[PDB]
Amino acid sequence: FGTIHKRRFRYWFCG
Amino acid sequence: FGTIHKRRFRYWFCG
Amino acid sequence: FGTIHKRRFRYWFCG
Amino acid sequence: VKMSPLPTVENQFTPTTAWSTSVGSGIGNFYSNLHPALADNVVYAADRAGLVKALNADDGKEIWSVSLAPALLSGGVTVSGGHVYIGSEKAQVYALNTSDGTVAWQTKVAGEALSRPVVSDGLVLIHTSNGQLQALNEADGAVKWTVNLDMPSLSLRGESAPTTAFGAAVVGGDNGRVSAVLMEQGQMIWQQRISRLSDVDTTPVVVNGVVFALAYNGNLTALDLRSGQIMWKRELGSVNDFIVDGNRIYLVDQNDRVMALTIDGGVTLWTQSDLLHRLLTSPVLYNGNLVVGDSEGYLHWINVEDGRFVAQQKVDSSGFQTEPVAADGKLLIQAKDGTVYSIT
Amino acid sequence: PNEIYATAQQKLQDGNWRQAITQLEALDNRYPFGPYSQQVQLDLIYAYYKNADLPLAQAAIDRFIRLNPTHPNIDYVMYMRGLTNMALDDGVDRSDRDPQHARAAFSDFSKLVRGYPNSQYTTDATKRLVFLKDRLAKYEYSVAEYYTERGAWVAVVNRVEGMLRDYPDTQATRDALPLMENAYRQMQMNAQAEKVAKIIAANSS
Amino acid sequence: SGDEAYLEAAPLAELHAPAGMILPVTSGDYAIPVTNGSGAVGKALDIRPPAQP
Amino acid sequence: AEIQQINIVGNHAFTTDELISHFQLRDEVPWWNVVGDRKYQKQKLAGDLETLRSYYLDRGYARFNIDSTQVSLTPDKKGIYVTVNITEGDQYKLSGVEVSGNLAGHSAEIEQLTKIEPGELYNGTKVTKMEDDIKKLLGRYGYAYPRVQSMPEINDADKTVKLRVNVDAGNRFYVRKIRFEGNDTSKDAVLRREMRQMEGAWLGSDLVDQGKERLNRLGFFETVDTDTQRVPGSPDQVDVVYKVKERNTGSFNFGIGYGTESGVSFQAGVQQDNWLGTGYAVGINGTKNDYQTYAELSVTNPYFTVDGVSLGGRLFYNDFQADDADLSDYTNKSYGTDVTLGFPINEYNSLRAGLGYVHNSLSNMQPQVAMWRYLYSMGEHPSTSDQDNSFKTDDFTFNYGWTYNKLDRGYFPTDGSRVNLTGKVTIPGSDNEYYKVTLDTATYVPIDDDHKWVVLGRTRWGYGDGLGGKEMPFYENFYAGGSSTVRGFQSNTIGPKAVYFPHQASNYDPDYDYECATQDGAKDLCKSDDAVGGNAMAVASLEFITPTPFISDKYANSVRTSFFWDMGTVWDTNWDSSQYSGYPDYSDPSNIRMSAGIALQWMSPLGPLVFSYAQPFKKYDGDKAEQFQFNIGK
Amino acid sequence: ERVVYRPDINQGNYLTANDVSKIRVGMTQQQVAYALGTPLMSDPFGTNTWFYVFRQQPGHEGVTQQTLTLTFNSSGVLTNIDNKPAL
Repeated sequence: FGTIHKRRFRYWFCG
Repeated sequence: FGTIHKRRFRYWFCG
Repeated sequence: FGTIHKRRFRYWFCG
Repeated sequence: VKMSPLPTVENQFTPTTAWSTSVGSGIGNFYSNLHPALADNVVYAADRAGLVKALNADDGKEIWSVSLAPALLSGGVTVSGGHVYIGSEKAQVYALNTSDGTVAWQTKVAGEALSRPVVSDGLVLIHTSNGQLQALNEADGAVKWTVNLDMPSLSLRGESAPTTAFGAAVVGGDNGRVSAVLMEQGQMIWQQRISRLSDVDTTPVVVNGVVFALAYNGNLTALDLRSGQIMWKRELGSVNDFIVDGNRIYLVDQNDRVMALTIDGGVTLWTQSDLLHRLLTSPVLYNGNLVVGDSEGYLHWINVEDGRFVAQQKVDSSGFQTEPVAADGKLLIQAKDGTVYSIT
Repeated sequence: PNEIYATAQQKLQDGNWRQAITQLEALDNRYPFGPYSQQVQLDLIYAYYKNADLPLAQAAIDRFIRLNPTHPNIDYVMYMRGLTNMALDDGVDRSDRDPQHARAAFSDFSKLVRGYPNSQYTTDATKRLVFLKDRLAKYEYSVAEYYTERGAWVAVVNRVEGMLRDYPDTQATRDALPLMENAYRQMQMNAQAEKVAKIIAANSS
Repeated sequence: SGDEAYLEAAPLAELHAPAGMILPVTSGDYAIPVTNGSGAVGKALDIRPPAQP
Repeated sequence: AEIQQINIVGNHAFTTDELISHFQLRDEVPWWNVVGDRKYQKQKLAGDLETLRSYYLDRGYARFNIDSTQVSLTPDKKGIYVTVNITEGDQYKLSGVEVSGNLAGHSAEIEQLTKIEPGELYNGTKVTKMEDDIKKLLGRYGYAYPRVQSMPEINDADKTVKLRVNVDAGNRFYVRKIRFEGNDTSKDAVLRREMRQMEGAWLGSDLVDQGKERLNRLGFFETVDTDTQRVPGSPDQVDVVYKVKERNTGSFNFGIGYGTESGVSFQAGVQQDNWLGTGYAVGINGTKNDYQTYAELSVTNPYFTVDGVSLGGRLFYNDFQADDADLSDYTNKSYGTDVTLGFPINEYNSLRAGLGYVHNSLSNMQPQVAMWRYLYSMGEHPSTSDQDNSFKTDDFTFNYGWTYNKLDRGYFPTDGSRVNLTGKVTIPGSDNEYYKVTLDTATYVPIDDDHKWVVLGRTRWGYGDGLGGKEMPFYENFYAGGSSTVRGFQSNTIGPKAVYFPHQASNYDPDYDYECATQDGAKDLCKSDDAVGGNAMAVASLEFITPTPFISDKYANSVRTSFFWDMGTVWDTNWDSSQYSGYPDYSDPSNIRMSAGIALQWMSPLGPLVFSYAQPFKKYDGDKAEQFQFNIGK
Repeated sequence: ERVVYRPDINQGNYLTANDVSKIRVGMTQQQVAYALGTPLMSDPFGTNTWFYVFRQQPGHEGVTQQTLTLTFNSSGVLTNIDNKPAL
C-alpha cells in the first residue's frame, strides 16, 4: 500500500 | 496524495 | 444503469 | 502548602461537650464573622440563612426563635441592654428584643455590614464592606455620623470591629491605617499606617494608654491612643483577633502559628508550629489555658506558661471558622454547620 | 558538530535539499552560539530559497537580519531577501496578480544597490529592479484596462496618471497612454485628449 | 527558483516631452540608479553563500 | 481561587439572582450539567459591569450609576467575594428627541429615522442603535467620518428625559484607489469585477459592503474583510483595501488500474470554478473501462461581457457496452453538445437561455415495461420476446434556467437562500417531444448570532413529461440516493424498479443470473430490483449544522459537521397500475424514503470531501441500503 | 437597449447646485478645495487646472455629465471658471 503524500513509502510491508 | 493498490494506482493533486 | 451479466453488477453509466 | 497533620498529644484532662444543638443551615462554606454571645446566662446565636435562636447557657434549651428571611446575616451576634444587634450582607443591621426576638428597629446602613456590632455610649458601631464606618443609635436606629475610611481595590473578607476607649473608638482599616474617631460627632483624631500586599487590618484592643493592632501580613504595633504615634513593631501579621492580659499577647499569625509576645517590647516567649496552615480560629482564654479551633473540628488547648498542648478534643465534623466566645465560666463555639457546642 | 557539518556541506552541494534542511537545523538548534552558527544559518537561507520553503526563508532572513546587521556579507542577505520576495511573486503572464511581493522585492533590491554599489550582485539586482518596475507598471496597466472596459474614465485617468508619475519610462505606461486619451475622449474634454494624443505622437516611434 | 524570465525584460526608455508642455513629475521612490555592469548575471552568478572562517 | 459569592446591594427593581444571571461571572454552577466554571478573572468583570449598566439603562433608569465595587478574597486565598454598590435612581420615559448641527441636507431622513413613539421608556441600547444608524445613513452618502453625539437631559420634576443629538456630517469622502491583497492566484480583474464602489467616485458604505458580500458569494476566497483608511494629508480622500486569502478551489484526480471489477480502468476528473485564477468554471470528467468510454468537457466564462453575462459550453460523449467481445448485449451511445447563455436581471437573480443537442444510440435493450412504453410512445413496435432491438434519436433542446442566490457565503453558507430552477423543452423537429423542469432550493436559517448553529432546508424537485403523445425518454429519468440526494440508500437506486418481460437473453451463460431469461423457464414477466428511475422526483432534507465538537479554531472554518433528515421519492407518473395489477404501483408518490444521520464536510487540500453516515429508518421492499457514503467533490 | 442588469456607475466629484453657485473668480485654490472638496482629477501636463467632473451612468437610462473646469495661475488664484452641465 504505497502512499505518495509528498513522501513515498509503503503503509505495510506486504508479503 | 497518491495510493497504489494491488495493480491499481490512484492520485490526487493539491494546489 | 447497465446490467453486466458477465460480472454480476449494475454499471452506472448515466451522467 | 499542605495542612499539617493532627498532632498526637497526651491530654492532661478530658474535656466534654456539655450540650449541643443546631441553629439552622449555619455559615457553611462562606466566610463570616457570625458567632454566638453570652449575657444573663443565655446565649444568642444565628445562621446565614436568617434563623436567629436564643438558648439558655445551662440547659441549652430553646427559649425563642425567629426567622429574618435569604436574609444573609453576616455580622456577629452582639448583646447589650435589652436588644441584640446583628449585621447582614444586605446592608441591614437588625435590632431584636432580647426577651422574645421581635425586631425593635431595622435601618439600612450605607454598605454591606460584616463587622460585629460594638455598643458604646448609647450608639452601636458597624464597619461596612465598602470601608466607611457608621454609628447607629441604640434606640432610634438612625445613623448619627458616618466616617469614610479609604479602601484599596482588593482587600480581605471581614471588617475590623472598633474598640472604644476614653470616649474614642479605635478601628482598623483595609488600607492598613488604624483610625481613632471621637464618639461625639465622629470627627477623626489620628490615623497611622501600620503595614500583592493587601495590608488588611483586624480589630484592635486597648488595655491602658496604648493601643494594640495587627494587620494581615503587616506589623504588630503598639500606638498611643492620644497621640497616635507608634512605639514598637514586630513583623508578624494576622487577620484573626488577639487577646491581651497581664503582660503577654496571645495571637495566631499569618500561617496560624500559636505564639506569645510581651507588651513592653514584643519579644516572643514561645511558638508552636504544630498547627501550621491549619485554618485556626481566633484564640480565647479559658480556665487559664488558651483554646483554638481548626477547620476540621479539632479543638486545641494550650498551656500559656510555655505553649505546650494540654488538651485536644474532636468536637464537630464540619469544622470551626468563626470566633469562639468565652465568658462567665462558659465557652461556646459555633461550627460551620451552625451547631453551637458548649464545652465544660 | 563538524562530523555532520561536513556531510551537510557535501550534500547541500549535491542538492538533496529536503533532508539538508534537517542537518542544517540539527546544527542550528544544538549550537546556537557555536563558531559555525552564522554560516549554518546562511546555508539554511540558501537551502530554504532553493527549496520551496519560501516563507520559512523569509522568516529566517528576518531573524538573521535582526540579530547582527554588521555582518560583512550583508549584501548577500539583502540579495537573498530580494530573490525570495520575487519568488513569492512568481507560461501565462501573471503580472496582473497581487503585486505586493514584487513591490517588496523592488524595495529590497533598491536598498541593496543604494547601500552596496560595489557588491558582485548589484548588476543582477538592477536587472531584477528593471523587471519588477515593468511588472508593477503592467499590473497598473491591467487595472486601467479593466476600468476602460467598465467605463470608469476618471479611474482610468487617475490610474494612468499615477503610472506616468511612478513608472514614467516603462513600456506599460507607453502602452497605457492611449487609455488616458480614450478616457479624456469619453469624458468630452478634448483639451486633455489632444494633449495626451501629442504625448503619444511624441513617443510612438 | 532558478528561472531567468527577467533577463529578456524590455529596457527602460524615458518619455520625450513635446514642446509647449511638461511631463508629470517623477516620483523617486521607484528610481533605479546607474551601476557598473561588471558582474555576473543569471546562471553565471554564484548563488551559494560565500565561505568564511 | 474561585468565585465564592456575587452580591448586589442597593438593588430593588430586580432580583439579585436575575441580575447575576446575565453575567459571564457565575455565582453558582449546577451539579446536574456543566455550563461553565467559577474561575475569576479581571477582564470579564468589566464586561459584566457594562452588561449590568446596559440592563439598568434599557429599562428607563437614565440616572443609574454604580457607586463602587469591592473585590475581596478569603485569608486562605481560595474564595473570591465580589460585591457591587448600586444606586438605581428613578425610572424615566423618553419625552422626545431634538436634532441639531450640520445635517448636510439630510434632515428629512434624520428626523424620521430618529422619530419615536411619545411616552416610551428610555432605552440606552436604542440610543446607541440610533447613534450607529445615523452613522450608517450618513456613510451611505459618502460622509464616512461623521461627528455625532447625543446627551440625555433629565427633568426631575416631570420624570422624563430629552435626547438632544448633535450631528455634523463633515466632508463627503471620495475614493481614489481600490486595492486587493492576497490574490496570489486570482486575477485582479476577477475581484475588481465584483465591485459596486467605483474608483474616482464618492464613497458608498453600502456599495463597499455589497462588493464585500459579492466577493463572499463568489466563493473563491475566505475571511474577506475591508478597511477604508484615509489618504494622509487630504481633507476627503480614502483608500479602500480588500484583504483576502485564497483556497485551493476544486480538485483534480486520476486513476489507472488493472484486473478490477471493471477490468482495465482509466478514470479522471477535473472540477475548478476558478481555473488558474481566471474565474472560468472548467470541468473535465472521463473514464475508459472495458465497458464504458466517457468524456465530458464543460467550460463556462461567467463574465463573457463586463456586465456579468456568462457563456457556458458543455461537450460530452458516453459509450457503454454491457459486454466486451460478442457486442450483442446492451449498448448505449450518448454524445451531444450544449451551449448556454446566462445573464443577470437583478442583483441576486440571473436567467439562462441556451440550446442543447444530444444523440442517443440504443441497441439490444433488455425488455423492461416502462422502456417499452417509451418505445410504443415513439411509434416503434419491436419484438418483446428477445433482446434483438435498436433505437436511435437526435434531440434538440432549448435549455432555460433561473437562479436566485442570496446566500451569505459561497462554500458554507450561514444565512440567506439559494434557488436554482433548470428547464428544458425540445425544439420542433427533434425525435423526442418532451419537457423537463428541475427546482433546487437551499435555505439557511442561523440559530445563533455567531452563525455557528445553522438549520438548513434543502428541497430538490423534478418533473418531466412528453409533449406530443410521445413520452419523456428514460435517459432523462431522475434518480435518488447518495450524497447529492437522500442519503443512507444505495446511489441512484431510489425510484421505480424495472419489470422484465420473458425474453430470449443475449449471450446467455448458464452459470449467471438473468431477469426473465427464457432459458431459465420464465413463463411470465419478472419483478426485479433493477432501478430505472422515474419521470417525476421530489427530494427534501433538513440539516442542523453544528460546530465540530473537537476541532480547533484554525481548522474550524474548513470542517462542517451536521445532523440531517432526508426525505425523497421518485415515481413514474405514466405507469399503468391497472394493466399490471400484482406488480408494485410505481405511479404512487406516497412511498417516501427517509433517513437520518450525521454528515461531515471538509475543505481538504484534495478538494471538498463529504463523509456521511445515515440510517434509513423508513425503507421499502426491493430497495437496499448503504449507510456509509463519501463524495470526492461537491 | 438591453435586458441585462448594469449597476449604477458613478465617477468624479459630487457637484451640487449650490457649491457651483458659490464658487467665484479671484479666489485661492485651497479655499476652492475647502468649498468644493478635493478634485479627483487635475491637469498633470504643466498647467494648474482642476477638473470637477460629475459623471453618472445609471443603468440604461442615459448618461449625465457636468464638468467644471477651474484654471489657476502660478500663485493659485482662480482666473477663470468654465461650467458645462451637459454633454
